[PDB]
Amino acid sequence: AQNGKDLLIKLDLQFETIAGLRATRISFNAETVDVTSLESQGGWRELLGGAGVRSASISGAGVFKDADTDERARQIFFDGEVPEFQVIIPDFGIVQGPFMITSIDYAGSHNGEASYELAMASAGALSFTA
Amino acid sequence: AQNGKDLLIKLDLQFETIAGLRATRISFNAETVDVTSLESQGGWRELLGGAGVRSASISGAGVFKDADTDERARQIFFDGEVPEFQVIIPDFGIVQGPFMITSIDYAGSHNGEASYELAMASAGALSFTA
Amino acid sequence: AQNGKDLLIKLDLQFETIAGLRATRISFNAETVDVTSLESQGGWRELLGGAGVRSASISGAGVFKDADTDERARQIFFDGEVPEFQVIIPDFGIVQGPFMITSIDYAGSHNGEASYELAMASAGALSFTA
Amino acid sequence: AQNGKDLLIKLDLQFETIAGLRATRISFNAETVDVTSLESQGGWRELLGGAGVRSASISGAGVFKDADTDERARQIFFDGEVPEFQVIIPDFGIVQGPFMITSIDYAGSHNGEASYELAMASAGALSFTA
Amino acid sequence: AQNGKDLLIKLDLQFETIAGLRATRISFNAETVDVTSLESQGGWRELLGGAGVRSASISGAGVFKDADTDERARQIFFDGEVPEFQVIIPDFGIVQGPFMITSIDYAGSHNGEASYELAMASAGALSFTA
Amino acid sequence: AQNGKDLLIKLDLQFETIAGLRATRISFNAETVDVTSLESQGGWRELLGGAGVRSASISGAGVFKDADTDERARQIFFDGEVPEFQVIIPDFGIVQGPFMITSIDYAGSHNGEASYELAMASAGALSFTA
Amino acid sequence: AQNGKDLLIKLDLQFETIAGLRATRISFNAETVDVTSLESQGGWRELLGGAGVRSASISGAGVFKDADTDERARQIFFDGEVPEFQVIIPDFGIVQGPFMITSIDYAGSHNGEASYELAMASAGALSFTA
Amino acid sequence: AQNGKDLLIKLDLQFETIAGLRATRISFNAETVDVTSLESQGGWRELLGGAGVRSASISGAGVFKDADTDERARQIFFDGEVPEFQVIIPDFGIVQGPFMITSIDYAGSHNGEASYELAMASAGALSFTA
Amino acid sequence: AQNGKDLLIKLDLQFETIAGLRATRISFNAETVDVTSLESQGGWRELLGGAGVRSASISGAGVFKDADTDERARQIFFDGEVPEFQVIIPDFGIVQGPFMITSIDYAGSHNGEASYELAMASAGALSFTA
Amino acid sequence: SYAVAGALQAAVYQQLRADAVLAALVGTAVYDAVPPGPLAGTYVSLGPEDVADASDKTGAGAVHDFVISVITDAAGFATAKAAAAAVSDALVGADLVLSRGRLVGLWFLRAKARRVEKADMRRIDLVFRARVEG
Amino acid sequence: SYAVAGALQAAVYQQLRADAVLAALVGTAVYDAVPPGPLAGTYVSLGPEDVADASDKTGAGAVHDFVISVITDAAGFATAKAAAAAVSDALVGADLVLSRGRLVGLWFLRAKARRVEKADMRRIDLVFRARVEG
Amino acid sequence: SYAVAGALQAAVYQQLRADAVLAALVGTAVYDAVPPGPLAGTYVSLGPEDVADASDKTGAGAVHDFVISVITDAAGFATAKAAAAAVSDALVGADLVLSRGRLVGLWFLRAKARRVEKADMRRIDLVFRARVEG
Amino acid sequence: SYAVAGALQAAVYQQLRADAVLAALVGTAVYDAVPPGPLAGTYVSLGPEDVADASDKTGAGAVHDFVISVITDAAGFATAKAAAAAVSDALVGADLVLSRGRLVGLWFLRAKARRVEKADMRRIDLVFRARVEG
Amino acid sequence: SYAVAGALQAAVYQQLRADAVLAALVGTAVYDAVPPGPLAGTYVSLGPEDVADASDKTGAGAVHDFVISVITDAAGFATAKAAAAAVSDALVGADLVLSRGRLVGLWFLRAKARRVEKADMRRIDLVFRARVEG
Amino acid sequence: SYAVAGALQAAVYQQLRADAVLAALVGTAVYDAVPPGPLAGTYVSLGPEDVADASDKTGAGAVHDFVISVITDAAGFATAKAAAAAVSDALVGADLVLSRGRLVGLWFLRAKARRVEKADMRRIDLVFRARVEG
Repeated sequence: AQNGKDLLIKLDLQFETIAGLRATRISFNAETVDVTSLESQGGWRELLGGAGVRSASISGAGVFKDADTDERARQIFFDGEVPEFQVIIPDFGIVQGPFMITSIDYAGSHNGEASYELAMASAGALSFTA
Repeated sequence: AQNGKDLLIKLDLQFETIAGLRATRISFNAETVDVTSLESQGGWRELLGGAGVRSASISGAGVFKDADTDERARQIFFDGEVPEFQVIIPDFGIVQGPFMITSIDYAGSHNGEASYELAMASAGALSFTA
Repeated sequence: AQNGKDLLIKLDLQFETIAGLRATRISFNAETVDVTSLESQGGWRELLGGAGVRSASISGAGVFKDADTDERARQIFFDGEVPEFQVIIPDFGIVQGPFMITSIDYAGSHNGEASYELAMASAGALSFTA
Repeated sequence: AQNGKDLLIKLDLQFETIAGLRATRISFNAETVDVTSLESQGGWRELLGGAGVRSASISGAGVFKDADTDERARQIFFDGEVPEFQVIIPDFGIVQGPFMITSIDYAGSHNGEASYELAMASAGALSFTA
Repeated sequence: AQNGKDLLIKLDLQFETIAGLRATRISFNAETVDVTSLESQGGWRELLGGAGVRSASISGAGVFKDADTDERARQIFFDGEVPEFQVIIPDFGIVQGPFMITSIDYAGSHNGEASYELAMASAGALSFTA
Repeated sequence: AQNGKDLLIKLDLQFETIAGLRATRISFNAETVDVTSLESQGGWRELLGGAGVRSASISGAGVFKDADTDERARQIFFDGEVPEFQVIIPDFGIVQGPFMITSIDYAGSHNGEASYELAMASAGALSFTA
Repeated sequence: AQNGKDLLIKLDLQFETIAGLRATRISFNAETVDVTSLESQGGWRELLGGAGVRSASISGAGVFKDADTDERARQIFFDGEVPEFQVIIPDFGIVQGPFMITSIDYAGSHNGEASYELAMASAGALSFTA
Repeated sequence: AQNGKDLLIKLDLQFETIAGLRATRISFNAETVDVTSLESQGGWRELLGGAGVRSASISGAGVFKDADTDERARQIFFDGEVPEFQVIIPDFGIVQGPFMITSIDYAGSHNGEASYELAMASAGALSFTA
Repeated sequence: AQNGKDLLIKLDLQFETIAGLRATRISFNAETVDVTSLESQGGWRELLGGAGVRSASISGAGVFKDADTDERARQIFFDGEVPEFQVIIPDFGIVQGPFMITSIDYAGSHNGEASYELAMASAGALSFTA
Repeated sequence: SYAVAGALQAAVYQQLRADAVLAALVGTAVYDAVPPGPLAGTYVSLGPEDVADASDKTGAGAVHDFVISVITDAAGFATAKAAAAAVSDALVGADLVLSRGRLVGLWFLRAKARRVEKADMRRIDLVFRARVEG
Repeated sequence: SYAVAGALQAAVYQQLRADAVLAALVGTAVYDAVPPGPLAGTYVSLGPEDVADASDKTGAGAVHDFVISVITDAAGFATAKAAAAAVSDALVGADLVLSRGRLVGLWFLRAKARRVEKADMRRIDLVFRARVEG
Repeated sequence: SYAVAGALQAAVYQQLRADAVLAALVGTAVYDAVPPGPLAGTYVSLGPEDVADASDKTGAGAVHDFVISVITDAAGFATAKAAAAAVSDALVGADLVLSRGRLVGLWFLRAKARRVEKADMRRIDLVFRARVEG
Repeated sequence: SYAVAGALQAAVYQQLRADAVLAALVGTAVYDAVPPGPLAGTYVSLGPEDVADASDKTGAGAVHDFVISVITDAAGFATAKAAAAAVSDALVGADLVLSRGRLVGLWFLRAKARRVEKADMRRIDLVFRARVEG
Repeated sequence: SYAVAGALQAAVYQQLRADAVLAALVGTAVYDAVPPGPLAGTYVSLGPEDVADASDKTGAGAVHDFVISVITDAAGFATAKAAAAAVSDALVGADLVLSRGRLVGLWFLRAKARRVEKADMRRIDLVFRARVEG
Repeated sequence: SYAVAGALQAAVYQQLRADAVLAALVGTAVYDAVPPGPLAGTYVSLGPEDVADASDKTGAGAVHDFVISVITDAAGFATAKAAAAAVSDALVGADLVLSRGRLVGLWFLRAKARRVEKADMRRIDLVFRARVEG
């Protein structure tokens, strides 16, 4: 098993952690292009597999703490870019793909913290450092 | 970290806080225009990034307290306008964009307060004071 | 702040309160007609504002108590009309618009009260008494 | 106010209560045919009102107790009919409309009762006894 | 009222209970073919009734206990069949219709039982033994 | 009944358990191709049965523990494949079908474990060892 | 605003509307006799106006309810006539024209209604009662 | 109201309906022999009426269930005949006309039914049994 | 940006807009007089330009509200005229052209409005008030 | 408690001591204040309600969840059941008359039954929901 | 408690002291009221129910969650298990006959087992759900 | 407690001892601090509130759930009901005047009623919600 | 408790006192009933289960959440941990043999550890979930 | 508690005993440790916090829900309200200076008020939420 | 408790009494078993964990929510804060070495702080979550 604190998503300015990251989640996806034909051994669904596109999405939330890199996430959204992002699995290693900044949202209440979700999605080809 | 009380959304009449703002939330958005091509290094999803439009939305709720600026939010909705609104992040600074008044709703119960949600969305180009 | 008991929705027969109104909620709406163009300063979403239509909706629930005006809400629904309705904000004042009776529903259990929701929506031009 | 036990839905065989009716709910509906025009005083939504169709729906649930009239609800569903049904508001009076038997469902667990929902909807012109 | 243990769904091999049936539910349906015309007494919705198709669906869940008939539900799904199924209401009697095996799902956790839902739907004409 | 620990999903490298599997669930599906005709004995829905396609889907979640086979699930997703997977029912036996890796997602919080869902779906013809 | 329930087509036998009259549409036409001389102040197309033939076409949809006026249209079709037909406009008034019965069609499904379209076209000089 | 299950097309061999009869539609026509003389009281188009040829067309959809009446239509197509066909209207009655078998088509998918459309057109003088 | 509520078609009787004006669309045309000589610097199609006839067509949709301007269009259709019509463009200005009343149609449903389309086409030389 | 509670305990005391059963099963021993004397020992007691404030904009009401306990000195408490059964037969769906407002439904709620002290005396509480309208 | 509770404890007492097991494992020591004497010491006790008021518009019923405790003076309480096992073998899915109404299902609920006092006596409660119909 | 709580208990004490009913039903025995003497025995008491901090960015307020108990030495506590009924008739929808800020709604909440001690004295708490605005 | 509970405590007592660890760490001091004598003082105890009634239409089972406490007279209770570690090493995923029915999974649940009395004795409860099938 | 808690109680003690109100309403009787002597009797006390561990990957913080009680020997406790009102006027939205880290918001939470003992002394707790950042 | 609990308390005792702070602030008074003598009076104590059984099909682990209390005889308990601050500075994100398995994260949880007895001694519990992997 691994520590929850060790897996961290991070922006460029050279990569630094975004200050408050109470909850984060890398999520991979595929759409399963169906290739079903008349002749099937049991009638089981037939899928091509590799041809279908594939995705990654990052959702990192927590307390809004101002840092130099938290202001960067403001800069990525207003001036529309697709910079490099990096989520490191504790054992697996870093990811290092170009993502974008699809939806961010700052929220605060009359008694709570200033908090934010930061939702991202893949914008290019990924990697894996092993 | 920052105080929840410091980040405040505000109307024009010169900007003043709307009286009851128990919970408020600026939320930015982008639609991620997909530009996928045949030739991809790993088949990873390809996104153009900057070309896609981008949004902001404000959702501020709390107790209905009558002020001069709470009556302004009535005036913005009935006589359809797109005036200037301003949500200030505690460290980041103000936003100062033209938003509209997409949905407001006053609610009250037999034992609770008179309360309201005030949901807004971007209607023009934004700013950032740094 | 204002009392929850003071803001009241009311039918015509001359307007009287519908007997049981444990929870009530006026809710205004707009659809935000989007007018986005090629040339934008930051690519920010552009909205015309005033041209888009605008709405109001009333949802008042509570205990079914028979009154002369509770029987009126039966009469408005079966013989399809668009009579005048009036929700008074405690400070703001009355609204006085023609609404309709879009969905009502009476409900009762084996041990609870006879209760009802009464959901309404705008059918004409509204007002504001200030 | 009225007793929850007094408002009762009932089948024909001459009308009798269906045995277990822990929770019941008559629910009226209208679809609000929109008649919006260019010229509006404030741009407020304009609705014709009376022309739009109108509905009623009954949802009565509780313990499955076998009676002569509970077997009737089996008979109405298998041999497809639109018989007369009658939900009586405690003060208002009976309704006496032809409904149908749109969805019924019997349910039982390893430790609970045999229970059922009985969902109905209007199939013809209604009434009101006053 | 009736015992929850008495109403039981059962497969063929001659019908036997599927071993673990903590929760079960027969559910009947109709789609209410609407036949609305210009001339209506109150404008009430008009429904033909009998012409519309009608359904039954069975959802039986509980602990995965291996029996000879639990292995039958594996056999019905892989080799696609529409065999006879039978849910007996405690007073009403058996149903005895051909259903199919639309979705089954086995589930188990690190500390719980092996459990399953078994969802069925009607595939032919039903019956009622009275 | 069976132990929850005994039913296990497993990847190839020769099959080994993926390290953390707190919750797992094989789920079979069919779409019920409807063959309704004019002449029906009671008007009951008529279904062909066997002709309709059929599915299987695996959803296994738990703590992210790095193993040689947990790194394999990274390898299956980035280099798009449809390898052989195997979920063993405790009494029934193994399944041994080619599935794909439709969506995986690693998640971690500021105080919790590193966790993951691993959602799979059938990509070919299945089996059953009995 | 005018109710769509008000505009009614009706046959002779003395005039009565048909039973299923779900959607009806009188449609007028003129073929726009182009008189484009070489001279025209900006090269604009000039038209004559009153030289064009003018027409009317009625397309009535509805559900087959047996009425004498519905049997009349079958008799008008087989014994091919061009009798007087009359179409009210709510606040304009009737039309009272000779039409023919150009194409009718009866339709039915395995689950729905006996429905019919009824297409008519002008056969003579029309009128207007104001 | 009339059930769509009632209107039935049927072949000779003595008359029996075909098996898959999912949607059927008799459609009559007339070509509207335009008799537009120069004189006409408002320049309206005048029509003759009874001079027009009149037709009928039957379009039957359904699922391929093997019946002798379904084999008959294949024999009617290959041995090209124009035999008597008969179509009931629920409360009007039968038509009993000579038609041909203009275009039939059998269709099937990898997951769905063996379905068929059956298009017919008038071949002689029709009738009506009332 | 310009409001769609601003562009208005209007009849003469002095000019007033029609009542139901839900969607309107002036549409200009030119038939593109192809002058393709054998010589052309890349084999490109050459066009003449000013030789082409030019047109205008107005398609106005709306809900039938009785007005004198709505009665006027019926009188323009029956007494077939080509009077002056005028269409504002918000910040351009009016058009003020002679048009005819090519095809109008009134429509109504069992539940909706009395609606109408109104199709017009150019009949003379147009103008522009700037 | 709420304004109706002055009249509610008065009227549910009057529907008690008028039922024929529980008059041949308890006797005259239905009270709030105990008549001092020899303590007969198979009484009931009707005092502890509580309110759940179900009210309105226009008007106000109350949900009185009043407790009627059954106390019995008998060795077993099958004697205390039928006395409590005659309580519940007398009160669910009562439709009685109040002096301040009226009640709309006198339903039934939880009814625990235990030994209070030294296992000599047996208390059967009976909570009844009294939705009254002021 | 509810009207059926007079007959419910009577009938579950009669299905007890008729099972052959728990008659050779407890004896005649199944009671509510304790017969005074020497206190045999491996008894059971059937008194404390409570009601969860499952009722109807037309008619009314009850959910009696009655507790049958098993008390045992033996050094270990493996003796008290089989006596409680013979309770649960006698009562789940009972389908017995009542004097007021009938029951529809006598299910099983939580059954805790602990040392009551000085760790000399062992109490095994056994809560059974009794959905009765009045 | 919150800043308004200095003025809230002062004003709800002044609306009490001014109602005509509960002045002929309790007398002058409405207090927080007990006047020592003979202890008349049918008093009320108005002290224990608690705050539920409903506040704002701009400004702040409080939800005072203050308890007004009714204590009565009478044998039954039908006497204590009408005194508590005259409490609740005096306070729900009060619209009174405060010295620090104002209140916006004085609603009603739970109001339990029981025997405190030896079953000689009867306490009827009456929780009132006081949403005040500072 | 349920019918399997007679055989469940018997079989988990037999898997204890057969593990080699906890036999060199406790000794023969694993019991339910305490053997009277000198009270050795580093024992365990296996008695208090409770049932969570997981059953069926056809057949019935039980969820025995039995508690095995570890008591230790040593000054610190690092001695009591390894004895409790040898409990948990002996019982999670046991797959043992019962006399009435069988169990399907002997999982692990909460295991609190505290000082019972005067801070001289240390109790480490160990709740194990025993889903048995009758 | 957390690392900031050494400096938090020190700084909220320094903002107290510097407000002009509560210095003319309590005096110098604001403390944690009681100065022994005659026990003046209208003091406040600032000791019992608890932490709700709101932290980060990079850095860590705390939610100190510290309790400031107000104790008063006066006959009524309208005296104790204005002293507690001067507590709450001094602390909500404080924006003070800490020695370890800083706080970001000193909000307000529940503030109960009751009689502790013999009904002679009155305790008004005042829970304040102190989100500090280490 | 679970198998790792023998080694977990041993290793968190060894990371304590090695920090330089809390060695100049408590001294050698960090223990589970109290060394008898004069009772120095500003000690800490590390014994009461409990397990939340986070395990696997293949392998098993534990969530030890162990409590480290801080006890202090000083008049105020600002002395007890910095000793507890030096506890929390020593343990959150520890990444230490165990003898049975390893831990993956030593987080922080609730940490209450109160007066235990006669208001002379002050207990600051500090609950730390220890997700260990066996």
